Amino acid sequence: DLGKKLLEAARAGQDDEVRILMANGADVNATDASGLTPLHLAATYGHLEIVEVLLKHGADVNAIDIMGSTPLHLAALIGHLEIVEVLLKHGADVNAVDTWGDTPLHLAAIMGHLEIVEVLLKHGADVNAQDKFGKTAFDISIDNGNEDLAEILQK
Amino acid sequence: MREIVHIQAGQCGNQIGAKFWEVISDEHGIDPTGSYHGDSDLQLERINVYYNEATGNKYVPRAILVDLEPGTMDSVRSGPFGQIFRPDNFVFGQSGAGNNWAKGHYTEGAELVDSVLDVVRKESESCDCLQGFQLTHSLGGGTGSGMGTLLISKIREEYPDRIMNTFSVMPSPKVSDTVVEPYNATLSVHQLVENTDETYCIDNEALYDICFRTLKLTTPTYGDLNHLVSATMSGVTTCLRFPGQLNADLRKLAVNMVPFPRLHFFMPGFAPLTSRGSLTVPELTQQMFDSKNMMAACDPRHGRYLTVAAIFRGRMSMKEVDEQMLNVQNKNSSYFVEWIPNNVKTAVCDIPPRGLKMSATFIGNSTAIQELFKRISEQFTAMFRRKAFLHWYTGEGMDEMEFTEAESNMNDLVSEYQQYQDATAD
Amino acid sequence: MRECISIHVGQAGVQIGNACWELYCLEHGIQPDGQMPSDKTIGGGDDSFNTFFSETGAGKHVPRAVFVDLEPTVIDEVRTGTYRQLFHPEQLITGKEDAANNYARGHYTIGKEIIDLVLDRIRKLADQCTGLQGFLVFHSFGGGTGSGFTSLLMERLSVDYGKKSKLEFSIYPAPQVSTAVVEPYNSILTTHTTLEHSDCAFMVDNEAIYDICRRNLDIERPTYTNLNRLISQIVSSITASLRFDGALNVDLTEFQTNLVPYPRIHFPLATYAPVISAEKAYHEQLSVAEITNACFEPANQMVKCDPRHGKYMACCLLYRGDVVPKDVNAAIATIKTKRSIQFVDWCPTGFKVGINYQPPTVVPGGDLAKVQRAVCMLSNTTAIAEAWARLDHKFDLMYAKRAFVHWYVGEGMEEGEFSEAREDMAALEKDYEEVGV
Ligand SMILES: Nc1nc2c(ncn2[C@@H]2O[C@H](COP(=O)(O)OP(=O)(O)OP(=O)(O)O)[C@@H](O)[C@H]2O)c(=O)[nH]1
Ligand SMILES: Nc1nc2c(ncn2[C@@H]2O[C@H](COP(=O)(O)OP(=O)(O)O)[C@@H](O)[C@H]2O)c(=O)[nH]1
Ligand SMILES: COc1ccc(/N=N/c2cc(OC)c(OC)c(OC)c2)cc1O
Ligand SMILES: [Ca+2]
Ligand SMILES: [Mg+2]
Repeated sequence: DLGKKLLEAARAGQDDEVRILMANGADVNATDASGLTPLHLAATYGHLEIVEVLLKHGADVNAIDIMGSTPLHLAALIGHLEIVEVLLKHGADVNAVDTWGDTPLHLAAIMGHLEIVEVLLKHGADVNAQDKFGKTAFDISIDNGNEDLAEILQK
Repeated sequence: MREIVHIQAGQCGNQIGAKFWEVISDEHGIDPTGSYHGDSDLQLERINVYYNEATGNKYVPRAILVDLEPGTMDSVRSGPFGQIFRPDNFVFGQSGAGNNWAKGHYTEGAELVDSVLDVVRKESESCDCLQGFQLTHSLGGGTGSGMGTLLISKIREEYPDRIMNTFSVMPSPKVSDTVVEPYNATLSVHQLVENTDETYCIDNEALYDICFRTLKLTTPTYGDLNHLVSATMSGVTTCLRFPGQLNADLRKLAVNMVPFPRLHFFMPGFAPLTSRGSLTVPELTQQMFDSKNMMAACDPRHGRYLTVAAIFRGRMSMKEVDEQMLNVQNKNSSYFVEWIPNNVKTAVCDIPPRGLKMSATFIGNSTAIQELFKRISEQFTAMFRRKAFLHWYTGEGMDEMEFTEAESNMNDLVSEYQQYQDATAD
Repeated sequence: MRECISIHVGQAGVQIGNACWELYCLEHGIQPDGQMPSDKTIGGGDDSFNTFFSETGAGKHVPRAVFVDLEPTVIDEVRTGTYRQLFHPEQLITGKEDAANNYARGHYTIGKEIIDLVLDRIRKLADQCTGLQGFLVFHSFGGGTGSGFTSLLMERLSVDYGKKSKLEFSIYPAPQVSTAVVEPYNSILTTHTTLEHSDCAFMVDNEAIYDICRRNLDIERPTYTNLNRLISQIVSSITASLRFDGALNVDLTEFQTNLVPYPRIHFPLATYAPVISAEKAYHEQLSVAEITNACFEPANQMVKCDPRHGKYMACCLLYRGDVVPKDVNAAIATIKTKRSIQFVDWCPTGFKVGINYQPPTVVPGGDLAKVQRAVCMLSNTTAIAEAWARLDHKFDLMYAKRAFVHWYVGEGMEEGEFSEAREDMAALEKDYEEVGV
């Protein structure tokens, strides 16, 4: 199965292995037992080059796993500013919602990725988006006493 | 109670531990060589608490230096006071941790723990009346937090009747945007609640806000942040090192500040706030209880004080201190619990640090510290919900149930602070 | 002559005992090296001061006192102080690790490591006594040693000295100069376990003495030095009947007969007057009626309470100095109806008067001025239950939340002892209420 070898190649960051596998008909949109595509693992582990190669070979930029996580959710969570812009460049939903009600804006605010919060707002991030507990991005800044994040959300 | 065995683990623990020895050695009149050059007799009365006594009137700090990274030992030796440390107290391994709490606590750290305990017994037997242990470390890394907590549980088994005191540094994305730090921090708090008697919570989030906003520093550095840490550790240990009215007892401090065994996490404060390159009694008492002068990113006006200890330093009116403190307790009576009468103790010392003439060190057990544990818990849950980088720990022989138990134990700690925060006497 | 052995436990008991024995030597004329020139009987005697002082073959007068503390810091000053040559070196007992303000550490764990050595040293002093009558125990209520170890000591002395009397000089905790927040705990725990074993206890409220030093002595920030000098002045007036000739409270048994109507209510109230600052050396000498008027003023009392709120069961007056007996009789006659002094119906409304015609002795460096006459009133009034009520309230505030309790449970003590000690304090307040307060 070349799909399972493509999952680990995107996770480990083997650029040469990703090219050879896709040349032999590997399923770029394959998923693991949790629904993670090669684009999910590539955006999680900060492999920017593999992210751009997959997006040029029919990768679904808005694919979700069993928990509703898009590649933009994981990239904003881990804090990969370069990958977030590439995902947003290829039509990623900036206001996608996972099973916990979180958006990419929520995860970047919680983890303190202030640069990513600034990029998401410029791309149409809904500041009124609530999670399953009713908290928005600005609610996280007030409840955590993060005045630096609060100033970003008050542009 | 007398001697204290100092231990510093990891890069942060050895860094903030090195600055601790460079400050108090200046206050006690000790040069990097070790020859006493103090100009007052009080600098040697309780000097045996933190220093040994080598042949030739030489003072050797009772400090143990440990880190899995072999490059940190050269960072300490190349320091100014890096020559006074006992060469027998350098325990550095070959393989680091890579900000992995599992490597420090189960694999790479379990191989180095027995080498450290051998030198702990070597120091504990050279003490006339050993009272406890002192540890400096950060909770975000892998060595000082994974092996640091393991070292605590090992010492807790062989020295159960001794006091365990830690200076734990809390992670913050504003200083280190490493997404695996809420993991290591949460797993460490799971161990600190059970195996420590008193822990000083030093939050890099609060340290950054003080430098960036209060001190007007656009890009604070580790040297700027540790300047607030060294001044804090010097104030909380002023009575342990200098003659005064307080008994200088680690156990007397724990009995008078820990009303419940799990709530032993202190919120340190210091005033005045100054930088590395550059007040009256009513002003020190005012700034002391200000949220801007707390070494933890928690607003004390959001919670209620359980116990408070304030240490004043310098030549000041003994009567005025009893007036301003008693007056502050009245203006903020809604922030003290009424079911603990006389829960604010005041200490005053005559020898202030260098550069200042007066100072005030705040040590508060406040229920508002839950805001710190809520911040780490919210970041932990966000990462753990997606199970990001979870194989970095299970690959080192860790069970996944150890995360849910750490998350559950830390949530129970928050609910416990809220329980006594809403309690009344009637 | 019947010997009395003094016992000093903890920092408070040792420091106060140091100031008392200094004042004893100045009153009796004993030099700091144990020599007494006015003692023609060398090697022994039957005098009144021999109740507190033994005599060696070389004429040295050694106090019948024992100093015990779980840490050596406080006693080491007595080992190098002015009277380092006065005490027997083997009667200065010190441990290594103190009770850390824990009643349980002083009673169940740390105190057990030295309890047998203390009793053997007390045994040595008891063998030298021909007619030992009892003990005087000095300790604090708030300290871990003064509360925990003292209770352990009192229980042992009842088994070894059943017929002997035991009197206490206890230090009541005060927030102005308190040391621990759990001091309300230790005070209640030690009172419950010592109530059965104590015949009579004189409580010293640190707050009452603190205010007297501020108001009468003009001392803005009184230290332990100013408090102990005034306390030793009052302790000497109480024990003066045991150390000199007289016809009132001549032995420890008479202390109970005159002050304790029932065993559990053995907490008399002490009042002293006049308290004049040393800065007023040319003051007017108050009359016998003026100093006796000052005995029923709450501002001159050693325990903060209002005796007008309660009724008296006993009242003794110990005068010192130029005091004519007819002036006391005239004073008490006026201070009988001119004031609202209430006695219980089952007590003979009377006043026992004892007079020592030597004025009090002041110590060099003290805060008090020389007076030609002074008086110390000992009375058992139900109004002293007000102090137990203040102590029991602070106890209930913390124990309702089980605060600081784990420190006691972790030192060999069960939580059930907290409740039965509080119930015993409730039964003690009822004892005073059944008499009237
Ligand atoms: N009046 C007076 N009170 C004192 C003195 N020293 C201590 N105290 C009181 O005693 C209480 C504490 O008890 P301590 O005697 O100091 O403690 P301890 O008996 O040595 O027992 P540890 O806790 O083991 O140290 C405090 O509330 C003080 O107010 C003193 O010299 N004079
Ligand atoms: N205040 C302060 N924090 C530090 C310092 N060095 C590291 N840290 C913090 O410690 C965390 C990293 O842990 P570290 O001690 O370097 O890893 P370890 O080698 O496994 O113990 C980061 O979140 C830093 O914010 C320092 O010198 N001062
Ligand atoms: C709420 O009540 C109380 C609070 C604090 C009290 N004492 N606090 C200390 C603090 C110390 O160092 C910071 C000591 O040095 C290690 C210390 O040595 C004895 C005591 C006492 C209290 O009754
Ligand atoms: Ca004689
Ligand atoms: Mg003591």
